[PDB]
Amino acid sequence: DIPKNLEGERSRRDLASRGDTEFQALVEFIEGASYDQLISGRRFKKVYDVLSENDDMFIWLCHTAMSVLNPGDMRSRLIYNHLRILAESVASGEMTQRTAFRFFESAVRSPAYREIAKRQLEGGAATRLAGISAAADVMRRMGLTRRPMSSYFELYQRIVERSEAMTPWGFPPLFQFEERLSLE
Amino acid sequence: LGWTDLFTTIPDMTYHIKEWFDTTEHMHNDAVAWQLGHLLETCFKMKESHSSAMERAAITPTRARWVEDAFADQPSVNDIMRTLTEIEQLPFQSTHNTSDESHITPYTLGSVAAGVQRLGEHRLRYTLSPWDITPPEDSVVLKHT
Amino acid sequence: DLYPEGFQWKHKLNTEYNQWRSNTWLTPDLIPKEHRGRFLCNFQLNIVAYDMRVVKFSPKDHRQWIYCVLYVGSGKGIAGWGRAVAPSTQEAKKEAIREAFSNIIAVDLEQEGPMYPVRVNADGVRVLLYPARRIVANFRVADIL
Amino acid sequence: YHAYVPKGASVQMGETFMPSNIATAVFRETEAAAARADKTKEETGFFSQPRLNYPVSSGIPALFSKDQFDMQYSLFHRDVVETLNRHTLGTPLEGHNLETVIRKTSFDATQAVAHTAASEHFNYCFFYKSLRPWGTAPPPRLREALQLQYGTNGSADAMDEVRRIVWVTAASHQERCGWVYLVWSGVHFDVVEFPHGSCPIASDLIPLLALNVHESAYILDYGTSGLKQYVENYFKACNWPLAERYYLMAIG
Amino acid sequence: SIYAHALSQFAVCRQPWNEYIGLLTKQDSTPYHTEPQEKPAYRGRKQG
Amino acid sequence: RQHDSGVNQYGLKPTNAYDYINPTNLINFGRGTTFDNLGVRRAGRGEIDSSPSHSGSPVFTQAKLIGLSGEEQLTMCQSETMALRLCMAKAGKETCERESRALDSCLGRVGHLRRAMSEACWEFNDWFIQNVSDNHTKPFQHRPHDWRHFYAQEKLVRERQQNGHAYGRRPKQFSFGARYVKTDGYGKRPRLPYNK
Amino acid sequence: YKMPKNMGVAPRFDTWNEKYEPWEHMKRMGRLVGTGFYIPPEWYNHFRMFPPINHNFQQEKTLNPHNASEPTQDDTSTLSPERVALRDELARKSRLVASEGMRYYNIFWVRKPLDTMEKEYYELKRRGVDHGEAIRKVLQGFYSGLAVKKRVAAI
Ligand SMILES: [Mg+2]
Ligand SMILES: [Mg+2]
Ligand SMILES: [Mg+2]
Repeated sequence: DIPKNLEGERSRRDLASRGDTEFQALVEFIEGASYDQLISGRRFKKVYDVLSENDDMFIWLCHTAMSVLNPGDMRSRLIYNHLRILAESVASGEMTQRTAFRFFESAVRSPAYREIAKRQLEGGAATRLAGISAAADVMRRMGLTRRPMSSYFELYQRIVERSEAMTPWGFPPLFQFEERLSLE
Repeated sequence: LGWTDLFTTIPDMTYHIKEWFDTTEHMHNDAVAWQLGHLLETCFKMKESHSSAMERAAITPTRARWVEDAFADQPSVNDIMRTLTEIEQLPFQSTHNTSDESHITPYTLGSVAAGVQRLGEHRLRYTLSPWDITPPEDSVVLKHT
Repeated sequence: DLYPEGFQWKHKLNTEYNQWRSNTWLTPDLIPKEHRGRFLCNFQLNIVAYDMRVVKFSPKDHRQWIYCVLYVGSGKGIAGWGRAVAPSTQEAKKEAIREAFSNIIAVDLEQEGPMYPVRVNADGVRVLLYPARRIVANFRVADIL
Repeated sequence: YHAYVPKGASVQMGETFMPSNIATAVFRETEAAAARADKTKEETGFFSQPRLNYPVSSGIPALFSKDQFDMQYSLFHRDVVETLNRHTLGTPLEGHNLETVIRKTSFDATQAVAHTAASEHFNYCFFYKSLRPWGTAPPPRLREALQLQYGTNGSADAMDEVRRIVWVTAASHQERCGWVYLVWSGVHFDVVEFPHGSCPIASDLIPLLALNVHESAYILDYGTSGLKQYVENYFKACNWPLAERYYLMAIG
Repeated sequence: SIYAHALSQFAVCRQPWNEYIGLLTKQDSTPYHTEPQEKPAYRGRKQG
Repeated sequence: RQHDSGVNQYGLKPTNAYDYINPTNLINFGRGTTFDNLGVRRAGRGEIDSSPSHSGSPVFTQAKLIGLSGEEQLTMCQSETMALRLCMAKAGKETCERESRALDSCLGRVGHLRRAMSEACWEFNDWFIQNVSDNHTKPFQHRPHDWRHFYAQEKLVRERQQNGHAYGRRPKQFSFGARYVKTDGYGKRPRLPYNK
Repeated sequence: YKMPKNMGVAPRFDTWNEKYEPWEHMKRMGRLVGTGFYIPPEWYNHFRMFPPINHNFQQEKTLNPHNASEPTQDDTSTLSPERVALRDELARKSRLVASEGMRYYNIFWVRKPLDTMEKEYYELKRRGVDHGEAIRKVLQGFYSGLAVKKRVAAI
């Protein structure tokens, strides 16, 4: 896994003519149904890995939508820009998910925040719609996915599956994100 | 009257101002403009917590009407005085005598039970309640407990 | 200025700036993702020590793994250090190098040396970093500084 | 400043023609306006009147005076919405689409209030969305579909024929309480008349154009007998390309 | 005070903000209130 | 990237100085081990080192909980079988399939009930592993010497009562008949240890 | 001597947070960029002017559970126990009153009966009506309103 470097004309030519890799992987898997080949678990693995290339990015976003009580109003340009920037920094590996999340909750919102929160929330849990429309919006306006819908679908799906789980929206602090020991 | 623009109901605003400006960063007047401005917009300018019923007002609209009938455009205090004198003589049935909500001056105790208890420290309670002071019609021979 | 602007010029890509000014562009595997196009600088490499640890994979199987400690530095104010346990010598070298780029630290050189004594202990190793008229230190510590 | 100016009034230039008296009267009105704004803010229910896509501060051209339209918008309709809100809260219908209120209260008494109100709200909405202020010329594809059905051997005869049939259907509704629609059955066009408290969605048609045949609609202007003139004008002011794109979406 | 008395009739009480802000329509409200369960605490360096 | 942050190319990534000196620990534990099975120090399930832990001592009783396969185990139908046994023992003239039908109806349900419980319990094993278990990371609480500090606190007390003197000392045991076999002048009851 | 199995890889239960804390990366990246020899990542270009919150500290360094560390993640009932008793009791006497505003999801831009009724409860109390009577009176108010409504419905 040595990431190539950008180089002189041939590498840029090869960036240009590149085309869609996600569709190519799929073609190459499917083509195992051709009479002269078999159906390959490796071709499928490569398919899978290109479908899930972002993956964990979505995962991160889930946490920002569902794992935070009262993350302010998520429509306002301010908190929105916080979210945007941190997302673009989870993608492209500039930050750890843990660091980006701890950034997000500790980001600056508004003076006397709790005391303004007493004017809206009882037990301090806001409504989650603004959060999801925001977190889909970011992935759309950031160029995160090749095909537009995938952002919204994945983010939605991953939430709906967790909805059925015992104590769904809380997480152990150590297993929630990247740490030395992890879950299977 | 637009004397001032800013109003708040938040407890101990002073602390919050302090610690908000602690998290704030640069000194360039753009940064300053925004930080101050954001503070103002979020607390001191009235949106979503507010109502006209709820702000404290002496001149609430009938009072305004009365005032401008009394003191508006009168070129001395004497004019004002015979104007008033002429107004206090109006009956209760006249069209031009208008009522209004009057703000009740609050009592000390606030309830009658409080009145009794307050009264009762200037007094000597009886060892026995009134219904049993008077002896039984039967005779209760007192033993040791 | 706590959080200085730094280098903003976008007229080339990060990868082209990096390519031109840094030797690091030649070794894209030795650098972690967050630092990839980010350096404008040349880094010296210093391999402090090589060593051999046995690694038992089973009660029969025994492998010979080696152990590298090195530190990357550039006299321009940026260093970092790393160590690794790998199968080959080349492996532990490359490993420890991308480990040392993960841990990179910087120093503000406005002051050219610490202005107060820093007393701090690494595990079991008690270290004193204090202001001097010049650089005094053990040879190795000296050119780490 | 837009937020601070009350709902009705316009923000304009000082000509300094103001005596002090009316200058004070204005501030009084503004004070009361703030008061009634504060109470309307809490009286707000789930459903709400639609924002109008076109300025009605003057009338809707060739059709309505300011007062006619505004007597629809800010009197009858706003009322219908009050009722709808009052009866969709405290019931299983709280906080669903306009639809699933229209659709699950259909065809029955004892929800009759809710259904009437809901379908009314819709009819009005779709009515406003059906009027384009200076009127449009009906687009080629819709003209073609309409020709295949109504057209008898004449050029775009379908248009005068449809705008005739609508008049006919309107006059054939005696109550003067209700709605005339141009709708798509899913296999063909036709012009229907719905009584007050019924909508094309309850009958599962797909609506293209709405016309308001309530007497309240034409009474301030065309009088009691003026319905023909009214409809004729509505076609000067109606919105065709809407009906068209809805039609094409229905088809696929 | 001997005489503020004239002032006292058109005098103004101070408005009820505490319960007004209590009774503001809230977006966390619940038909029946439930108290949160108890949160995880820090039991010391060995326990986490 | 493609996989975990705490596991590199060759095995677990060695952060503390214990791993640079003892790098067996990087890749080995137990028999159940795979290369993806590092960083998850728990291995698969039904597998060697799959067991979840609770305050460090692993959980090996799971079935015993839901009352499948336990000596104390949950019993579905009793009244049935006792009724049928009663009938069987009473007499041989009349025969009852009237009871046996009730009973095997009962069992017929019991099957799906059990599959249900087993299923739910596996869900519990998973939930537990996510949100409770420490994965054998924290010190045992379940043996008395692990609580030594606690006991010490009480030894301290019994000492300060003794004028801050005899630590861990206790009253000398006496005799079965201690009180009633001893003449005047000798202690008939065991004293505080400082009071010897 | 037997130990718990994974103690070799056991994380430091006090300090394992430090590494990831936002301020840390702010400072480090701060003096890294300062060199001139590093290209700032864009997150730093951003949080440069909105540095994170000051006084949120973890529960590891501060040993208190009661400390509400986070302005964001906080949960404390704004409801004082008296209020709890009151609106809870109101809602147990009638489910219609409880359900009204929120049947499915909370519709939060509409006024709700539970609140209105609490308001006129206190209203009654300060006119000296006692507890029980005020409660049955407010409830009667709601019920007679509802009576009007469903009479119209039938008509
Ligand atoms: Mg073992
Ligand atoms: Mg031993
Ligand atoms: Mg062992």
